[PDB]
Amino acid sequence: VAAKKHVPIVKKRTKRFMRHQSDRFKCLDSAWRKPKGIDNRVRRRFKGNLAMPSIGYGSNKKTKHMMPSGHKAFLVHNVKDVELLLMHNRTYAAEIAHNVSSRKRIDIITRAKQLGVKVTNAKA
Amino acid sequence: SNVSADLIWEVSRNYNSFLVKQRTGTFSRDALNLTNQHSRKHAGFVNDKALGIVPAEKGVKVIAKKVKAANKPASSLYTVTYKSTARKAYKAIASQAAKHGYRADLRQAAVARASAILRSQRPVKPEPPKKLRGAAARRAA
Amino acid sequence: GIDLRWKHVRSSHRKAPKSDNVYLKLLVKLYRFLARRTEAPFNKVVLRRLFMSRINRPPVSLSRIARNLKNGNEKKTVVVVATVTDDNRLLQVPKMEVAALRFTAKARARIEAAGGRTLTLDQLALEKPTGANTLLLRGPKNAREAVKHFGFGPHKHKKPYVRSKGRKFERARGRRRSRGFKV
Amino acid sequence: PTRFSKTRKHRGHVSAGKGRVGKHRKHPGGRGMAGGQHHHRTNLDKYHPGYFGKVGMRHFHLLRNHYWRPSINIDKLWSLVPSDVREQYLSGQKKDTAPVIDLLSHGYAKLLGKGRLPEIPVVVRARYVSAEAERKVKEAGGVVELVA
Amino acid sequence: IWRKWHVKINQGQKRFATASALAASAVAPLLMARGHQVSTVPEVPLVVDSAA
RNA sequence: GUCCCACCCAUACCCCGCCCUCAGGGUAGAAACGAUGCCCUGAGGAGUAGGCGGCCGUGGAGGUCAGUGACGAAGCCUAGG
RNA sequence: AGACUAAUCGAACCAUCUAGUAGCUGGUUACCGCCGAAGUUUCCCUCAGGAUAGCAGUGUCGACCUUCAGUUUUAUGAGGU
RNA sequence: CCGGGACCGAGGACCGCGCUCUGCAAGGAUGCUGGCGUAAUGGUCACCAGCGACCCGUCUUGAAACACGGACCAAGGAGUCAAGGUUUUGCGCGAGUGUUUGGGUGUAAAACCCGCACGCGUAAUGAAAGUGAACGUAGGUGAGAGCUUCGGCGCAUCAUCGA
RNA sequence: AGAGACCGAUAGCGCACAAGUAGAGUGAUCGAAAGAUGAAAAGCACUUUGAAAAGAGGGUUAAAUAGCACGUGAAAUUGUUGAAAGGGAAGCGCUUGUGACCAGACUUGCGCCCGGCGGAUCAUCCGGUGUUCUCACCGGUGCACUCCGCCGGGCUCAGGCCA
Repeated sequence: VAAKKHVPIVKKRTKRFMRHQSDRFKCLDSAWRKPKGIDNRVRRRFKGNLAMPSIGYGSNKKTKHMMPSGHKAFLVHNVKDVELLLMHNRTYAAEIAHNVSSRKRIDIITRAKQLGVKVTNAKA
Repeated sequence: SNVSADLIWEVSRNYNSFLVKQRTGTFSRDALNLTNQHSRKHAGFVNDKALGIVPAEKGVKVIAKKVKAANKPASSLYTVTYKSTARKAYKAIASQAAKHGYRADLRQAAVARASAILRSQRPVKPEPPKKLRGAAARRAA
Repeated sequence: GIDLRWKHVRSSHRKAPKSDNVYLKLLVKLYRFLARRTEAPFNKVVLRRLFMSRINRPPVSLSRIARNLKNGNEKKTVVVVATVTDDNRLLQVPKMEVAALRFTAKARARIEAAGGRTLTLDQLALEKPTGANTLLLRGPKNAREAVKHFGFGPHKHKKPYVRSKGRKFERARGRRRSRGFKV
Repeated sequence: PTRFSKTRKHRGHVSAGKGRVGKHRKHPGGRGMAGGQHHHRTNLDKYHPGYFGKVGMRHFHLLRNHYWRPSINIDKLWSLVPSDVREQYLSGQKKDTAPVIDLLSHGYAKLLGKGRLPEIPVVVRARYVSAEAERKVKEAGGVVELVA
Repeated sequence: IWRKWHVKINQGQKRFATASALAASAVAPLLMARGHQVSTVPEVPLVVDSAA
């Protein structure tokens, strides 16, 4: 079952906004941090340096949170949870939790196939 | 008096034990809630008149609330099981909803939920086996 | 560039109550409806006063309402979006018909003993949905102990913050001219 | 509750909101009310005029009990009789009896007179009384005695 | 050891609050929304004979 | 040194799409609504010291998911999504 | 010779008062959004510092009062570059 | 009035203003056709290529500085608490308000009940002995939201003359 | 003796261990580091190389990826294997290219006509029960150009990527 009709999806960016000077020191995780120095280059927006995350980078409100197929992710844990998607076949998609036994995993996929709900993390 | 459907919604508009909130939308796990959304229009346990549909062993089972016996839950639910035909069930449900003014706005939703349950009660079709493309073509060789 | 003096200038008045009273929220919904679909300015003015804070809604008393019940007003409806209290000095209470937010125990008793009626704001909207034959009243806004200290200074005749009152506290110099100067 | 307080929003900004040039040192200006007459005079003269100096005579071993005499106005006098008896008098069904109010029991000593009074005779028993208060209670039809 | 552990509240508000709770204890929609299993019980304010 | 044609490019000006902030409206004899929602219209977006608002994580406590787990919980590695 | 008194002497070593005071150096930990300065007046055994006024933020209230204006016109005064 | 080229296609039943008026270029793109249905479009990583790019933190009018600290990694690491004030927000009662120093009781450091005193407020001013708040429907004048039988009555607050 | 919205081996007393111990000073005094195999030692018999330490086979155990340097075993730092670049630094931003690797989506759905198969049972009426009092459920009758499920053939519409 394909998803509903929707406008095309535009991303506006794909890089990840790395942190300044994280390629030179090993004690610096790559999560972005605001440079608050007196005479910092990135804070002053010189030419030819890393960019900074603004609010003009946000995505369209009609196509926000949709994976490239058209659905929105929904985390499930048991068989009673996949039953909440009875009325949403063309908008949401299930995702099996990482701490579920293997027997529960196969049980859920059977019920989902009946309901016509797309499952992403389905073991081959 | 000091109690009413509107007041109950004010107390439970923020948190209740039937609510399931996470990113990308919120849902509700009620028996008397069609479409399983969280809204005043669909919250069955607050309105004075609601509908609910549950899959039976062969058909559907439709349940409604009796506005007079509200303070006695043992007998406050009108239940009927439809197990004859899809079209006849559709007609009975729609007439039960929008003929005497009992929530004439849930007509379209009640019919659609019945369609889903009957649609799922069919025997499934087998999936066609997957293909492998470039990655496993080398490995298969 | 555009060369403006102000930009992204917010408003200055409340647009919703900051309280979380469930019954108060119902009033706001009702009067939102009324003010949107009527033309009587009484409805709009009542709406705004439902948002105000306890220091912007001072209490009124039976004496103050009794003052405005003269000179041909003995049959209008008084409306007070505030509390309404009793006055131990008014010896004889006239016949009234009041619509207030909440009364005190003795205030309600004395009104209904003279032979009047006490309403609430929902009943008021049900009886007079346009405010006909009503008069709005307020309480004294500048009657707080904390307002007598505002704008203290020389030649202002205001009240100082002192830990006690008596001879030894802030009397010696600058008040009397016999020790230095005066203010 | 410390989970919502402005110190949690300062994490990440050097100087914690106290300024780069003036660095929030220990005690610049002196401890307490130091410099009252020297460098804090501008404050102590815009506010608190009267702080310095001496005035009045002194009084050794003051006993506050010698000076106990709370007062009561004349318009609140009728609020000293219970409500049911009060309404009978003001409505006018007795016509032949007068109440004898004793201020001392209810915890008052002097009866000042500020408001008006209805034309019903009463009898007041006080320790002190004012000139204006005496006139009003007398023209109503009653009298005031001294009891000590 | 001298931080403020206990707190003090007005007796009037205590009685107001406990009275409100009793009133909400007689509204079946609230019983369900809080998590109870009362879909059988005959009447929502129960009163046993007291002989039992 | 003076005059005359064409041409080249800024985060500036014009038109269009999208994000946010602010402002102004409509929505119950309710076939009704996370009314804190939805729909229509217009303008604006630089910033140290500093102020305010909204959200995301950690260790514990009360309530609830009749939550997950020796058919494998927590933790750790991973130019795989 | 201010020399020596356990590698210590222009006043030994050990514990406590003691986390002794500092107008002086150094540091002060996640994200986004909106607004956005001063080095100037007066006083202080004041001159590397404070109080006071100014510049700034937030919360509002009175009306939507129709008033206002780092500007021009017309009429009429003062000045000693 | 006729050609030639480039970029874009937001919205999602009718409702409107119109015209050349069996219809339309009028409140936002439709019609016909071809190849392929997988690594082909697309994404991540490594490297070469064109242009751009001085080391962070800090004091300072001025820092990449021939100004100071920093060889590297893991864990620890800095506006808190109490008493007393003040303004603002939410709540209860209201001329009153506050049970918990203490007593009764208890499923026991919890919860529930009780009252005499006491604190703050209801009255100020003088160094003090002392005295102690209505001529008027609780005043007159100019403005004031709102109401109104259309004449007027006028809350809060501002200015002013009085008691 | 009883408890906690306390700390959890750089924390909590200096001490969870033969801790006021080892150690330093002539002396008054100063004063640490250090927890965890496995359920049970069942703590590796025997052969073989070596002077020995030990290695290789072979054993015990659910596991020796638990072997007394013993739960889990990260980073700085090092070795082997595989890939790539290098004319007085390297790293980095915008945009293509080559090579390696890879997630999606499509593989049909609805409707109509004809033929075949199988079934209980469509409209209508009668009795009972419930309910929103006019809308439904159960039992009986209804028996093939009615209804339902499947198969075969034909037809309309829609559906992926680049142009």
